[PDB]
Amino acid sequence: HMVYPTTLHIIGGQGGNAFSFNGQENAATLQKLSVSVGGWQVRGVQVWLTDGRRETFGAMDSSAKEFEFESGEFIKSLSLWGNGAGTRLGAIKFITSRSREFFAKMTDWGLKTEYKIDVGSGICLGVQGRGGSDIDSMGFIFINAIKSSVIQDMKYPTMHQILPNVQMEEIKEMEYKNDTSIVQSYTFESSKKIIKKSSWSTTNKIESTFSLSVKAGIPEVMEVETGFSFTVGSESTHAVEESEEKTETLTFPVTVPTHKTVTVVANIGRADIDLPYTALLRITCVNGASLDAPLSGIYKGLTYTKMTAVATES
Amino acid sequence: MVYPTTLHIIGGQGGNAFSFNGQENAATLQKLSVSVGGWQVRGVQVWLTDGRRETFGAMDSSAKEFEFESGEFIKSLSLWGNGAGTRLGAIKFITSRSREFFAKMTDWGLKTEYKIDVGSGICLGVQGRGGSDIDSMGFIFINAIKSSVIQDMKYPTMHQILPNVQMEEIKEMEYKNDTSIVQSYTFESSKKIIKKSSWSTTNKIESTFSLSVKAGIPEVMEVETGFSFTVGSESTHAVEESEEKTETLTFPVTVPTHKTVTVVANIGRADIDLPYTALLRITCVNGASLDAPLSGIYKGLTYTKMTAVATES
Ligand SMILES: [Cl-]
Ligand SMILES: [Cl-]
Ligand SMILES: [Cl-]
Ligand SMILES: [Cl-]
Repeated sequence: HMVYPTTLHIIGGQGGNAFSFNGQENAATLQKLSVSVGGWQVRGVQVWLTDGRRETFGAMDSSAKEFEFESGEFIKSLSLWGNGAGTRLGAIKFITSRSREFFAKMTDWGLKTEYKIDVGSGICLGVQGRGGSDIDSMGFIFINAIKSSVIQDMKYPTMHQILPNVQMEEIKEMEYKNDTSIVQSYTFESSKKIIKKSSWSTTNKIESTFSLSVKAGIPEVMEVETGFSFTVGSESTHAVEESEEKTETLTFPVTVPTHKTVTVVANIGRADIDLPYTALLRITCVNGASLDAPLSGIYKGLTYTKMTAVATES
Repeated sequence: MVYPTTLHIIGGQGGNAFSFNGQENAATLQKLSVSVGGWQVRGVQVWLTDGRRETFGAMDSSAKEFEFESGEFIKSLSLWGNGAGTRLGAIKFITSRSREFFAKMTDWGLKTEYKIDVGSGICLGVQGRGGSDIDSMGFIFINAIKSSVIQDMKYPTMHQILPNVQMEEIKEMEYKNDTSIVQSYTFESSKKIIKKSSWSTTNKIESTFSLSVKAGIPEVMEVETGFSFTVGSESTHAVEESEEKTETLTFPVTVPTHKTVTVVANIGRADIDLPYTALLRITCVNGASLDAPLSGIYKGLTYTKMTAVATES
């Protein structure tokens, strides 16, 4: 018993030359459809995907009726009609997740048997069928009902060759003046609110179409003896665009020699991070089949080091 | 013994005591204006983030002011006596964004600069003594902060208002059985949903502190009467949070001979708008703490699980 990540039910005749306009390999999906109608057939379709690809099948006159999907709008239901003879595609009807309707039909011959299509998830990867002068046959490729959409195998392939730009900023300054002849001891304390940020760029509307999560560690900064290095922290699950608020702290004892002053300044390092990334988008269906698409882009991040301090005697 | 605030008052012995402090509601210093004479600080006017405003001593045309930006705190502060040590003589501070404010006496020698421990740099107000002039003053600071957590979350009107669950359709399919025996099919559906939670805050606590909320979310729950609100499992949240997920439905469809069953997948969506009360707790690095009661509105968006109506023709 085999299961599949996509579903395709083609309708019409046996004529024409095979065509396939599929955004499967990069998770590109149907953005816009334009349909031209003849007397006894669908004459042509123009189809746009979310990655910019645009293709025409059959032929397009100016009876052309269009529909552009909104971001996050999917297909609730779809019906295809043959032309009655069983030799052409006769009509296309769909209704979206937002109740918007699109209907393109034969002008001359009336419609006959209506095939109601299982749309799976309603997320369409494009179309497949046969065409020449007309659309002999066509179906819509759908991803079956989705269980999860996770970006994983996260890599920062240039991180190992780049140094962090860490800018220091002062947080607090305090002075202790010992004008006695007994050593003194105080406790210094300081805190700072910080907001860390992580963004993975996405394309082809995958952020609005799929509920994305990212299983990965994020770029952090490590202070070593020589300077600063990039590492990647513990793996966890993230939104594609995320921020984390936190309070950093620092405390230590300060010993103040007899007849001396010590001045303490607390600082933190802040790094804007801009790095290319590679990962894979795995879409896993309810049925257990899956779809992988390689991803490439830019990680933008904001991070901080731990707080430090300089104590100087005067 | 340890305290959640630190206060060091500089100046003379004279005048009447004042304390102008946002501790009880975690309101902080928004703005300060200071008037100076020849041998003293003449007056201060202070505004907190909850709209309170008060003046001590006397204000005149000499006055110079400083208004804090959101998220700006104090990095360093010095105060000087007047060098007779009868009055406050000067105030100086530098912020977390390196803006400076200095106001002093016009004559006279400033003598010993007292460099002040500003704790966390988050100022709750001022305290000192004043008559005609500012005899003495200090700034009240929260000591260094370890955490800032909103807890004991309650929704008091929750049991008294009924959810408004609007239903949406997700998927329709038709199963026609033109055969002489019963047929069985699998129907599957999925939908991306965005859940949202939002606890209102005031007095800039959201930009001064890094807030987290330890609490359950209002959710919708099913009974025979229909739908009521309930509070979910407890976890840690940001004040303003969204959670993306994919809801799914799978069930078998049985179609009698020469019958059609039409299956519509739906989901229920509820906007929530409820009053809340809670406690802001600020815990210091030193182990002390500061509690402030909170009130506001919780806004939310939640979803029921997916369901399906199967209708026999
Ligand atoms: Cl299909
Ligand atoms: Cl100290
Ligand atoms: Cl007095
Ligand atoms: Cl914030």
